[PDB]
Amino acid sequence: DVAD
Amino acid sequence: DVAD
Amino acid sequence: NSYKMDYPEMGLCIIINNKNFHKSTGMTSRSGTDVDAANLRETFRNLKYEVRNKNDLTREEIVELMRDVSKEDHSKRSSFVCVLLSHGEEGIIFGTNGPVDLKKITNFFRGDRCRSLTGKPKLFIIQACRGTELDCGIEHKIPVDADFLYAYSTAPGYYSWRNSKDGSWFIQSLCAMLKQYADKLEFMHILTRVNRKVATEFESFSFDATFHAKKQIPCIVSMLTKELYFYH
Amino acid sequence: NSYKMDYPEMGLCIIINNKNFHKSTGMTSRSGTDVDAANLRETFRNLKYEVRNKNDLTREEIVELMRDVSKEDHSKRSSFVCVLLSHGEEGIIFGTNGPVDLKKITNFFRGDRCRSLTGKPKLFIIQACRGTELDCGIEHKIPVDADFLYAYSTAPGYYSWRNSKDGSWFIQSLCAMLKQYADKLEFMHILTRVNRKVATEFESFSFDATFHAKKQIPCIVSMLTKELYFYH
Repeated sequence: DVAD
Repeated sequence: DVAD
Repeated sequence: NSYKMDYPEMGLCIIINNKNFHKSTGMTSRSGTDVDAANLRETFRNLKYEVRNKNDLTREEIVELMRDVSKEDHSKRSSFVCVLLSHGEEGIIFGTNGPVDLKKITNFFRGDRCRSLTGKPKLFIIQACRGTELDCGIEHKIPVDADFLYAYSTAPGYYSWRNSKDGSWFIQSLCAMLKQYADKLEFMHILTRVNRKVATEFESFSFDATFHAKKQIPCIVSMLTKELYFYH
Repeated sequence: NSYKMDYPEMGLCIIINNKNFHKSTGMTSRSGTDVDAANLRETFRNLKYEVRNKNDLTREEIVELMRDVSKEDHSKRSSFVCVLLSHGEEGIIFGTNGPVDLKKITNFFRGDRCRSLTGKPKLFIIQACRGTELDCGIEHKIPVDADFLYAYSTAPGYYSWRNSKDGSWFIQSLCAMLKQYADKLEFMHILTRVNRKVATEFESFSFDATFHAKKQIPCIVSMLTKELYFYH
């Protein structure tokens, strides 16, 4: 889980 | 007609 | 699929109608806004909302009002509706004495802040300018900000129009459409009809050539998670 | 009423897929983005769109493409779809070498500019953050900016989540609902289902407490004036  |  | 709209009460419909402004603001009186306030009240009464009209509120009276309302127990209520009739700019609506951030008003109704409305539809209908752009025309856990619908009268960054006599193009259309369709259509579909009505049937008439022959397109912003019907 | 979806072609579907960012930008690699690009390419080929993927474009190459595409003859096309996969901030998406303003990208398709698309729906799907907030969950003359739809992966000013191996929560969910309901539901109704899907089914996982257990809600921004059926 990573953010853009 | 007038703007809000 | 559909929001449960069968609670004992349909809910509250708060209409904030700002017509007259402090001379310091340089804001001209909003003639025609009274026709809007009235039409909305009758429209949502027929839909069975408990309607409350508030006129000429200061930026601080709007906030204290929204805060007390969010503290109400909304358990036996199916939804919440808030209409703001005023002057504005992108992200802000004017209280009688000055600008109010829109994020400050809606925040009281967040999933984590108003617990008796968590999972329930929270509708914000806004008649106000969103900038000075002119359209000339052509041819388990849930997010805290989930379940919000913002029916803006215009596109981001543009002017929003009002007839000193008939009321705002947007509120005229919203109410006409709801009278006609609220007993057959899903809300987003009714709202798409409002978009078609204001975009095709209205064109500004003005002696000031820079404001003459201008078009408008409302703008629906949905974070709803289910379909909404005002009938059962 | 609804859009005429029976022209010769359904229209083109551009997919901008930015995975690699310049060292300058201090922007990490978007792993999983390819899963998304692939999923979209197939979903849109099935609804009969002429798909085109463009990989790792710089801020500069983006405007060139949108400009070129807006000059093509969309006469026998029913609509236009553009997917932007990248890093971003409110109103902004990064090219490989830097941030492009989305207003600059969409303006090429306004009704006054791209006369070939006037009266036809222009869809923009966007996976990228719109800021840095974290949602911790709970529990005939027409307007030039008309017929536009902005399917945003997240609420204004918030983080947008992506899984390094599964792709973005929003794109997986969008492709999922699209294949499950494009043959029966109206677009707005398909997106509301997407909204509920990413809202209820996802939640982030991280060893870093700041990014663990966070929720997300997409945001539909509709300026469409008619109902959109993929099947008609």
